[PDB]
Amino acid sequence: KASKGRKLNYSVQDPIANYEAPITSGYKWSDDQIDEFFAGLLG
Amino acid sequence: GISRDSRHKRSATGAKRAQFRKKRKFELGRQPANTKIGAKRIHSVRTRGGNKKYRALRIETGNFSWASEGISKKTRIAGVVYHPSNNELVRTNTLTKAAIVQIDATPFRQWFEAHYGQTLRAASAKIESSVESQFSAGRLYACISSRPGQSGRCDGYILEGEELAFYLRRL
Amino acid sequence: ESTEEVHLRKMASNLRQQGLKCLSSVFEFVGNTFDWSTSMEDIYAVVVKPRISHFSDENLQQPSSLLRLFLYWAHNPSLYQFLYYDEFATATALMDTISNQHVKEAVIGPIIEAADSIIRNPVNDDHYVDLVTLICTSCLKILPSLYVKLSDSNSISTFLNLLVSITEMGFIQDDHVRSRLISSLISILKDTQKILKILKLIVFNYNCSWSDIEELYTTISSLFKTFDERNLRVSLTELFIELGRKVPELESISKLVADLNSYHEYDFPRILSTFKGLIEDGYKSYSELEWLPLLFTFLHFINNKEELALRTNASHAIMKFIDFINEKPNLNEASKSISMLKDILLPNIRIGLRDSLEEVQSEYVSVLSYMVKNTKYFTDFEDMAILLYNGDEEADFFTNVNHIQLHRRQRAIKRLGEHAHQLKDNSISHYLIPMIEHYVFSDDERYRNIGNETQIAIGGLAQHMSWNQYKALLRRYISMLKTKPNQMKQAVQLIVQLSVPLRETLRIVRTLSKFPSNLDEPSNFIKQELYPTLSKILGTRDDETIIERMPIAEALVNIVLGLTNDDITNFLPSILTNICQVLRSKSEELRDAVRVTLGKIS
Amino acid sequence: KKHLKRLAAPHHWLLDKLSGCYAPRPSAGPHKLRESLPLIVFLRNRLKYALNGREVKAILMQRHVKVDGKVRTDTTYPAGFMDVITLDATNENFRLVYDVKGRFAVHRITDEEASYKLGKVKKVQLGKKGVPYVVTHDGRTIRYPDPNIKVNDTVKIDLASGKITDFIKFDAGKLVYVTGGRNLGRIGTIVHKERHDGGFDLVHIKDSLDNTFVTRLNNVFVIGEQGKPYISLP
Amino acid sequence: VQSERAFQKQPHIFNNPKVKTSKRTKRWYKNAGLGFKTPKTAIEGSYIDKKCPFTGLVSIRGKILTGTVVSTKMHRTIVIRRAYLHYIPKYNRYEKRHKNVPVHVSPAFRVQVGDIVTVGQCRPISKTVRFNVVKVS
RNA sequence: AUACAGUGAAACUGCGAAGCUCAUUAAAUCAGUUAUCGUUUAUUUGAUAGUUACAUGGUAUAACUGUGGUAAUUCUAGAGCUAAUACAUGCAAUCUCGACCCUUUGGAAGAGAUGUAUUUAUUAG
RNA sequence: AUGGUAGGAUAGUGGCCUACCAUGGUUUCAACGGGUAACGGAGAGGGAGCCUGAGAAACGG
Repeated sequence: KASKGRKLNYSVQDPIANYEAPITSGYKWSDDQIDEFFAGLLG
Repeated sequence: GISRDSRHKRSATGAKRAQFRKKRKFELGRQPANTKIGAKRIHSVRTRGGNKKYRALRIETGNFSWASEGISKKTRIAGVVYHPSNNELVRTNTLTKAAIVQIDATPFRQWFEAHYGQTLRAASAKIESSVESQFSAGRLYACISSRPGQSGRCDGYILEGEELAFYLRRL
Repeated sequence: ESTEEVHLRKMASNLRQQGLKCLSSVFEFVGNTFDWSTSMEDIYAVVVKPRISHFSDENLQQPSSLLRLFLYWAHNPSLYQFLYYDEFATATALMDTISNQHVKEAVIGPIIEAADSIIRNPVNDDHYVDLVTLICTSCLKILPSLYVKLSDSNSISTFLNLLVSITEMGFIQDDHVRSRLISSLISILKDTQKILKILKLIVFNYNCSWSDIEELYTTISSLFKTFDERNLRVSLTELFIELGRKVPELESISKLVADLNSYHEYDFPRILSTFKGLIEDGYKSYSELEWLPLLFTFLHFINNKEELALRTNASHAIMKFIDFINEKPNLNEASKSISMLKDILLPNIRIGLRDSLEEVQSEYVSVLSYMVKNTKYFTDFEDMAILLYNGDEEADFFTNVNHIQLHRRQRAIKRLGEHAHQLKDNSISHYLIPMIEHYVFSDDERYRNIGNETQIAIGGLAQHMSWNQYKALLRRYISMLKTKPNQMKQAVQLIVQLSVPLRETLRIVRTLSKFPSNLDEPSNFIKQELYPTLSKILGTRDDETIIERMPIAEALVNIVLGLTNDDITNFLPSILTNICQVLRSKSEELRDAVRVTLGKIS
Repeated sequence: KKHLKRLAAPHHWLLDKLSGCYAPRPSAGPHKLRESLPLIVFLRNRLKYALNGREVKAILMQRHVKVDGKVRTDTTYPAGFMDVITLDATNENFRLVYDVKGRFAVHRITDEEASYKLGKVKKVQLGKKGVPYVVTHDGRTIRYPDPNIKVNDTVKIDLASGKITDFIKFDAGKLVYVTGGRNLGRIGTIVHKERHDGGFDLVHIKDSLDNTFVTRLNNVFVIGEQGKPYISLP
Repeated sequence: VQSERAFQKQPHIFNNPKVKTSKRTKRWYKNAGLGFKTPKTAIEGSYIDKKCPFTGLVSIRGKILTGTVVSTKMHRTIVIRRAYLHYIPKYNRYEKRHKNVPVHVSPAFRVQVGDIVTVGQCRPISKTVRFNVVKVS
């Protein structure tokens, strides 16, 4: 089952580490605004 | 990138074998030709020697054989219904040998009328009930026996008898 | 066109060939759907009419497009007007193809089916009645010749289909038609139910004189023993019942034969009563022609194994015929009875002696015993009577060989082997060896002591035996070595037992009956058949049966020495080295087998 | 590879090991490299007619040499077993037969003997259009063979027409030439064929001196009946 | 027989539904030679096995070996063990060794753990299987 | 040589282009031997294809002529030629069964039959 | 990783790879791992990729 990758493996993979860096700016709308709008998502 | 060497694999006793040498082209392997329904597209690929292979990337036509009455007609392929190996090919309607497909019953229908003079002498005109139902529906089940990815052809034969019943239960 | 325009003539021939196919092809496909009434005359006048005159000679080999057109016209009632045109020229043309000497089977089959279809397809017009009469008369006159030409079983069947169609249609009403249909039928004899049904209709409806049906009666009498399935028998008995009705002489016999063969199960009280009837002077009354179906039935009952009363009575029923031969005042009328004894009973006795079943064999062994004991007019079994010593018991060998006590069987077979020299060669090969050889291959524990002495007895018997039969006896056993794995040991020992009688034949000539004067001819037979075949079997590498093939080497050292001294030097080295090649084998037990065999050889 | 050292050259050619750096490689042709004698070796080192490769080229270019009745101009043509070499200028005809030691011997033959050769039937099978044919040890494809001809039989081929004149079945008592192994070049009569299916079939052969030896079937070549060879032996 | 997603059938062997001459489906079989009797269960069996020496597209050629069955747990193949006495010249003495060979077994043969099987070499069937069972005892 | 015909630059076709320096690896290198009924194979060699034509087109250009750009290359654009084993196109026969058994090798009415390559199906083997 | 079924690709066999299924395979008769007078296999500035041809993943492009 683990063989051939049929099972997800949660170990580190070195080549993919630090391929990209997160953007610290984040979403344009503030976190509280996003939380509010999801709570009302689709009524 | 695709290679056919057995060196990369693990041993029978099981030592993780080390790379002897760089990949050679005389164990070369090529990508899967995911044949699919539609306007014919075939590519010519140069193989070892002067031999040539045809890569049916797209095909909507095939020469399918009615083995019982011993004919073979060229018919449109409707789509893939069942493939024993993997269902994703059925979902993607990938065309490969042993794939169960739906084919044109019109030429077979006309041929039957011509040769037996009966809609669909009488004893010969009699055939299996399930295939009669398939013609009445207008869609015929068939199994591909040719390899579109090597010869560039999607030939096949009409399912009948035990094979037809088995695939019907599988469907 | 003149012969000069060769190219133009060739293309015209192609157009005629292609078009004539075109007429047949279109007319096969849409023959029934389209109405041709307007074009009946135009098609007939321009196509068929120019070619009717010669049509016989062209279409002899294989079916043609024009011929295929006529056949469909014959098949389909609506299209008979083609046949009606011009005094039935096309129908006459079809008959002319049949009448031709060089007509081949491929064209007969389609015609004869077409003629049958017309007979079966009545049509309400005057032309049809004339048509069927012409077809029937031409067909019936020539049927026996066509059958001989036929080479396909289906082609036989379609013929017989037409014959039954004739009976149902009622052309057999006429005497001449009846005679011709009989002449065709006896050719078929000279599927089966259809014959019997055809015979039943022609025979039941009409009286026949005894001379006409005597030959039919004898063959159909023989069909009793050949036939085994119940449907075959009941139909066969029904014919004999009717064979009785027409001719008062046979009414008694057919009445007997019917009560001999009763069905599904046989009526045991009645058949036994019939057996009491024949034994108590009824056998005296029966005439020579009466015996036949009684005999053929008797040979069937004795062949039976399930019911004890039937085979016992049947065996004694055969014994009544032997008494009937004795009752005959002299040899002349006895000879006519003896001829049947030689033709019918003796072949079926001999195969009966080779029958596997013991209870079945014992009846035949009883049958032969009575013949040897009573030999007033049948003298072929005189040699056996010498073995019998006037039929004295414990001396006859007939009671001992099938005795309940096995030691009595074994003591008797040695005595027979000792006295083989007095016995005549043909009897030794045809009757005696068949009765004893089954002991050799018997599998039971109880019969092995009998089997070993039987091998000695057969060896002595083969010593006093004919060259031609003795050859066939050898060749059969060599075939058994290859064909039968379980009987190899029994075969090889018996072959060694048959080597020695050939041996004691060959030293004094440099004994066997009718031995050839010249030693070269027997010598060659050994050089190309016996020595090679036995040697290659000996040299085969199958360690499972290596022990079983060792006595072959004894047979090899046998067959060589009486061959010429030059031949001796040729073959012993190959034989004896093979003995050595098994001697070198590591197995101690096998090596001991080589040592003793090499000793006996020595 | 494409170059051959003299030290690596086949032993049976008889070639001296110190003559030069390199030896002739037989070209592609009827016979295998290890079982062929190139015409350069045959003509220069056995016949001594030529003194180096250049006179060999001149001779072959004069078309004075015929192999199996046809002119050869290739210096390294692979002549082999049962090959007929004709030199019309010298009126000489040779057949290549191994000696007892296992080397080609330059055996002179008469014109009639040169007219025919013998080929062991390697294969019997029908080609296209249902035409039977036989493939011999020298690669000759001969169509319409006699039905009785089977594998391991020997066919007498007429060089002029390339047709089978006669044939010999493979059977005990037949006269046989050894074409491989330690017994190479020996002649003897068959005694027995030891059949190992799925393996190498072995044949026992007895010489005129009654000595017996065993050899694989692939090294067997029927050449005639005992005491009646179809060829003049060396 | 039909325990797989695909339909199992002998390639190029046809049973005509219309003709229906015989109830039994037409079965193709061959004798492997080498004096190995083709078993009757293979002749009248209903299994489909592409690697069977009598009904599959595999030919027995080359070495013929014998061994003792050691494992029969996997599908249509087994593991056999062959032992021998190897010679050591320095001590001039023999030592026992063994080797395990995986061999294909057709369903026409019933093999347990401990019996003796004679096997025939054939083309590469799998990563490790080069042989095929041809006689059981 | 009144189509050219010897030799022949250039160009288009055809064939062939398949020593050094670093690392190191225990029967996984290598050597012997088996099988390919599980495969490809230039070339050599033996066989092997009866299914407008007194010879078609540029659907064509190189070399070549000539006009130019660029510091500039095995860098180059425009215009005008002309060919093939380069590129495309393409064309009144034979063999059987053989009545008549006419003549008795023989002619012969009539019936017929007749590429290869790929893929699938089917039959014989 | 051991094997079966089916598929993809090769010049073709084959887990070589892919979809499902069984938990298998070697080993104290030495698997696996370590050392070595095991000179007693790799690349053409460095990795990735493509093209020709019968034969090269080409000391070519």
